[PDB]
Amino acid sequence: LNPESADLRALAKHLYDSYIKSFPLTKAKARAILTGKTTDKSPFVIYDMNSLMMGEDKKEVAIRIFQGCQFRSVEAVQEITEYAKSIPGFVNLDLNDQVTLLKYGVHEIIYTMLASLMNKDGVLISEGQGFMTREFLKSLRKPFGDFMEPKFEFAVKFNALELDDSDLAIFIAVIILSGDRPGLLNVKPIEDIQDNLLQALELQLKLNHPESSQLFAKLLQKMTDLRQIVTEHVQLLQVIKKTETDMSLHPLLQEIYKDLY
Ligand SMILES: CCc1ccc(CCOc2ccc(C[C@H]3SC(=O)NC3=O)cc2)nc1
Repeated sequence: LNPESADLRALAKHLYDSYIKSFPLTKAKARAILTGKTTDKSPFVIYDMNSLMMGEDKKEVAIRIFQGCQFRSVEAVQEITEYAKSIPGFVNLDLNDQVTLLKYGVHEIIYTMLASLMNKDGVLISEGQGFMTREFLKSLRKPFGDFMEPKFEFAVKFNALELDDSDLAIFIAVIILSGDRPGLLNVKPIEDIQDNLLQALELQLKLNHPESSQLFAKLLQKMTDLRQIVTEHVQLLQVIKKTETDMSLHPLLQEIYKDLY
């Protein structure tokens, strides 16, 4: 019997709803696919070149896989942007700040949600219809061989927190509404929204994970891991671009990466 708690539950429900609406492949579906539940179908597994050419029925392989990742990332940016607009207060912010928050927030969100599609052995692709093994991704030619490893390392750790979609919905909102982003014009309105989101997240985790002591704090500490993945990725990208002068980068990703840090 607390009305402030009641408003925070209302916010949590709203965010979960928009999340399900914005992201076509949820963690719940991903885990059904990965663990072999009967609600969803088995993926075709790509573990080598033959299986890759087989899978394509249902050029340069490293470059093909890399650009696949890129294209998937641009559609993820599109999904995250539609989600962000559902976050109460976001579209009422200064437009330049909306842009800044998306610019710095989207990649940290991509890697958070990518974890949902991963286990220690590989990653779901093509909306869960495929599974590409971690060893196969590791085996790719020099510059490409290690692009995915840091993401797998983060994911195994992150997934040990056993978050569900209802938790992740609030956490990603919290990520987007970060007042510490470089070049923000009006920090106060953003921190006010984030404070509300943090209250909602704390209550969600206490209610959804009553036996998981300090899960809120542990989750927030993962923001440090996300930030480091993004930094590493950015530097790997600059190596790739200099060594592979014939590989195209999508303009949207290019604009996001422009003087990030
Ligand atoms: C169908 C082919 C295919 C094969 C591997 C993956 C794994 C996806 O892993 C990802 C890795 C990084 C990113 C985002 C990164 S990669 C890039 O070029 N730009 C980004 O922002 C997004 C996804 N997806 C699709």
